[PDB]
Amino acid sequence: DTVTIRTRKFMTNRLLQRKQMVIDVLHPGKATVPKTEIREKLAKMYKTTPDVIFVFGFRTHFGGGKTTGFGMIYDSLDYAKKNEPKHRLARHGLYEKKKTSRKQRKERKNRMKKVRGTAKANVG
Amino acid sequence: GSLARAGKVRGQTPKVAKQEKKKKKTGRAKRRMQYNRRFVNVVPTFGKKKGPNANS
Amino acid sequence: GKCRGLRTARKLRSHRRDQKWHDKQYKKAHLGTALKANPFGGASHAKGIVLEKVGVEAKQPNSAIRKCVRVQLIKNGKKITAFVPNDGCLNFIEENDEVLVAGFGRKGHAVGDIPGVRFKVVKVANVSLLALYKGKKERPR
Amino acid sequence: ARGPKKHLKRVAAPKHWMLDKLTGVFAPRPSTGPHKLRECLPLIIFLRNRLKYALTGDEVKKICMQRFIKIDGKVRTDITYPAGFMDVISIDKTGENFRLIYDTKGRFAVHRITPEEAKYKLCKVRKIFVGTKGIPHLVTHDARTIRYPDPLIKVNDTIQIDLETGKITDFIKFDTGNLCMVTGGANLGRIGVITNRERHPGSFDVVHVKDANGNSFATRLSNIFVIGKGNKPWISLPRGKGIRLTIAEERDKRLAAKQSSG
Amino acid sequence: PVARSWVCRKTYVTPRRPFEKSRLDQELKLIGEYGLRNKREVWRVKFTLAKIRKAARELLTLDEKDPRRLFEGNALLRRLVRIGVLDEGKMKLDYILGLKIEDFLERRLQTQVFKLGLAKSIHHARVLIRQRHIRVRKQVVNIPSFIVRLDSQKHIDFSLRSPYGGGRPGRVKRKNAKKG
Amino acid sequence: VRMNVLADALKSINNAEKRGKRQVLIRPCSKVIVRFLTVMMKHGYIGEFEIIDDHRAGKIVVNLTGRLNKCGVISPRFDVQLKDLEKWQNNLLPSRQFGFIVLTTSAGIMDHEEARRKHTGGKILGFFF
RNA sequence: ACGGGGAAUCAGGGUUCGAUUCCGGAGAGGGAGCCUGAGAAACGGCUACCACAUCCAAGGAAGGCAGCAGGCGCGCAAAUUACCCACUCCCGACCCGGGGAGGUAGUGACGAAAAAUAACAAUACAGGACUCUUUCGAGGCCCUGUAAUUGGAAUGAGUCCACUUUAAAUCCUUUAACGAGGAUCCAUUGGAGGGCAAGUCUGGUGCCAGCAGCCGCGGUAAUUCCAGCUCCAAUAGCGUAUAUUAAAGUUGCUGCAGUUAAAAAGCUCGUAGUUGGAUCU
Repeated sequence: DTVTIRTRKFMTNRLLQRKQMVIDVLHPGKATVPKTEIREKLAKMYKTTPDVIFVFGFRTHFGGGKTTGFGMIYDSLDYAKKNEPKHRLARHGLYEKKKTSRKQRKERKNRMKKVRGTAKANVG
Repeated sequence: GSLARAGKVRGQTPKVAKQEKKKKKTGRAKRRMQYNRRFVNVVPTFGKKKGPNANS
Repeated sequence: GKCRGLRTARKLRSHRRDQKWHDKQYKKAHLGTALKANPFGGASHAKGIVLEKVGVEAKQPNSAIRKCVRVQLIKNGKKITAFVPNDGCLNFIEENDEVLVAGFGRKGHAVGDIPGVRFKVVKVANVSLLALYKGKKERPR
Repeated sequence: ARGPKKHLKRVAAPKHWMLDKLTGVFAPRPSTGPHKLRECLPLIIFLRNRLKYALTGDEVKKICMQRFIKIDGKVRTDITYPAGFMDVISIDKTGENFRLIYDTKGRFAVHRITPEEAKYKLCKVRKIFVGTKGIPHLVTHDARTIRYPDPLIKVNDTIQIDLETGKITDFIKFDTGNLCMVTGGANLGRIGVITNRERHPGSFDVVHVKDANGNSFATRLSNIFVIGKGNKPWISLPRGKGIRLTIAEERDKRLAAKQSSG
Repeated sequence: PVARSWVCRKTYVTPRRPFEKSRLDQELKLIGEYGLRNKREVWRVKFTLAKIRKAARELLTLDEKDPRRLFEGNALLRRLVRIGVLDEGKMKLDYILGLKIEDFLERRLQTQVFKLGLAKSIHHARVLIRQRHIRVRKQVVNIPSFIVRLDSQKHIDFSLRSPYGGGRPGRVKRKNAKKG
Repeated sequence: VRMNVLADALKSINNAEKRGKRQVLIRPCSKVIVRFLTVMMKHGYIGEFEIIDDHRAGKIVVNLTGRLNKCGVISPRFDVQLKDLEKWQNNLLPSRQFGFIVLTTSAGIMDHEEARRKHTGGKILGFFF
């Protein structure tokens, strides 16, 4: 019926101002439980708001019994925006990466290498 | 030493079309069938140990 | 008899090393004359251009015309005679087409009736002789 | 070839780091520093692979640039800083002190120490020499140059160094009957009492060391590090007390512990 | 340079004589009795048995009181009695040499779910395991060559999602019941 | 000329045992020959023997009990470590239930089993079974 | 012929391989000479010559993929002009920038691991036998096979959602929907004289065509060509060529031979080499 959540390997990382844990999601007859509701279950279980919880790396076991992932719960949203990888912040819509490919940037740099002075900014 | 006859016998062989038969079993079922034919009953033997493809 | 002494290691090893040269296989594989005289140059296969179709007469006990082809290897321009294995397979070959030729299975030795033929045609015009033989593929146009 | 190398392959790294083989091609190349490349624990290995405060090297860098880690009382921000034998790693933010010590398997154990024992360390003096207008200088295994040491202190002795001032508090002579640890070779990490040093002029001296369980072994003189006067160590020891167990004894202990634990 | 590991090994050995009639009959008897797919499974179990026997011989050539003999012989015998091939009362190194291939073939999951009455035959056992109807403890096991340990024998159930152990009708039952 | 007097002694013993004789004369004798014969005797393979003292080099009359299949020398005297002893046993001995390889070690001349018991290698002198 | 760690094979001994991700060396088209620098005789630095080659307005200028992709060429013989700095680490003045190192996907039957192509019941049929009388027969009381017999059960290949994965992604895993009776959702590659397992069945050809590693088969009844049928060998694999290992005690140290099968020098002497009698508690 309902989805169960357990936290195996819990530690309080005061160095990174967070709590890090391994999350076991018991969901016998459901698809891999979405991260957005794993976050709210963790928020209820640890008495905090669900915007400081970053869950990732969820792997369902063969047969469909349980899913194992990792999770962080930060002391504040600012410490999350400080100590979290940019992609995991972007998963929460807290960060946007540049809209340029590696090719575009590399050829832009090599084109700028051929000009000297303020004219470098005139080529893109 | 003439090369004029090169596809003589294959060319002049009366062409026969292969029949249509139900598919053979594959994998474990074929081995099960072989084991059944060779070890389960003594119906296909005579005490003379005849061969699987005996046309006699 | 042989020398059995605690200090005869050098003599024994030298004798073995000299006597290995009297083994035909060792001398063949360690002189370089066989490698330099091998038409394939040490390869397993070689591509060549058919120069003509020939009919080689089987050895004396048997009586047949084995269809072979004279092919000049692209790698070194050497002319060899390659057997066309199956029946009607010489019809699949045309003059001045490219054939992939392998050995005959006996490592530079003639095989069976065919005298002096140590190569067989494997592909003609980038299509295997077996695929043409069974109708799986047709000659490129 | 030309100039120094700057990389270290994962499989060419010291085996006591217990690194994987599938987690990348490279291992953290330790920076130049007090300890050798193959006898050190880089700060990233300690803070990520051992203590697991970080999951990636970027998190190790984040931890270190907040100035949370001190080696021998000095804040280190180099995540590849070579930390080696007897170094004190202090994290005031989480309030814990460790001493980089060897385990009987020859690996740097995670050995927690008290705040009172984090105030000092032990250093084996590597050389003593008179220089610069007659001042005696002493060089230690961690490249710490101390001027005006006690005239009794000689090479292969151990000195207790106060980490705040870097000055000698006390010293243990290299002598038979003194407790010591093995810092290299097959017997690395074992702790015992010195019984006999047999000298080889022009070659390596060999020192024989007897365990606290009666077992005896030998090492080269360079691999001995005097730990205490007599049999009492001047520093705290790991869960194992330097007594290396055989594979049979270790298997029996593991089986009994699992039987009595769960 | 890549982080990839190239470590692999062949888990079987091809026989030297390809057309030995006695060997063919023996392998076919094993295949039919234990419901194996091809000769390669027989050769695989043979290779495992041969490697175990070679290790046992190498340990037996050692001095009895040699510590490596004690340690590795104890480990090997412990593993053999752990997987049920070796009886706990027969725990000597020279008792390893007396093991057969059928001893290891009996411990397969296919043979076990046939013996425990879960399947009507050994081929039904294979198709049951391959179709995810069998679980070992809480884990749905899908491999028929899965070698069952002694402590795992008592937990071979019929799964909690299988139509035979969990009561969700399959595709065919539901489709037929729709027309009814 | 004559070399390896132990080889000649063992050849004489072997040829006399093949012929069914109850005694064999070995000449010249030596310390190695006497030690080998004693090792042979303690295992019951030859029985008692007598050393005739001529004032240049000894002779030995060995009583023969027909329990000896083959006595042989290993020339040259290969130096054998404890690891290679099993390979030498497999090569030279008819079975693992009987047969002895004789080695000269720093502890004396003895069979391979006694060499393993004393934990020593040596140089292989020969074998008997 | 880059060396080694090492690889294949291997009863014991050995034989062969090691360009190839780790360590060490060497080189950057071939030579040579240098600047800078802690470190280079550096080549994604410079200077020449030699070879090749690009642009030119003919005055000059500019080159170095044995980096990553990608072409040409060579050949029997080897993949994308893709995405990313999320991992691993490296570099910098640097918590922030950059990295074709590296990671990720694409092509991939190099190889290695697991593993489908059906399972089960009733129906009778060729059916057996410790079932029983009395061999004769009853044969759902102990199991195979005719199956274009019947019957429902099961399931994944596939298609398609939603998660999960991950730096976007893909794949695997998970969930739901559809998805199997020629379950046509149709297994192949070689063979059937011996070696060596499996037909002197039928038709065709007639020393031809061909087969055949070897021995041999084929000249009008071919167990061997060409086919059909049947059969067996391995099986998502199998055949072929070459090289190599075992077989090879046919290189023999273990462990071979030398009267006649291949072989003791015509005969002595003789230095190096190899080997060398007893004896000392």
